Order: sequence, then C-alpha cells, then structure tokens
Amino acid sequence: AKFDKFYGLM
Repeated sequence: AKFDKFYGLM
C-alpha cells in the first residue's frame, strides 16, 4: 500500500 507509505513520509 502506497497510501500507507504517504503517512510514513509525513
């Protein structure tokens, strides 16, 4: 899931 990766970069 790339959508969950976005939160990790946030």
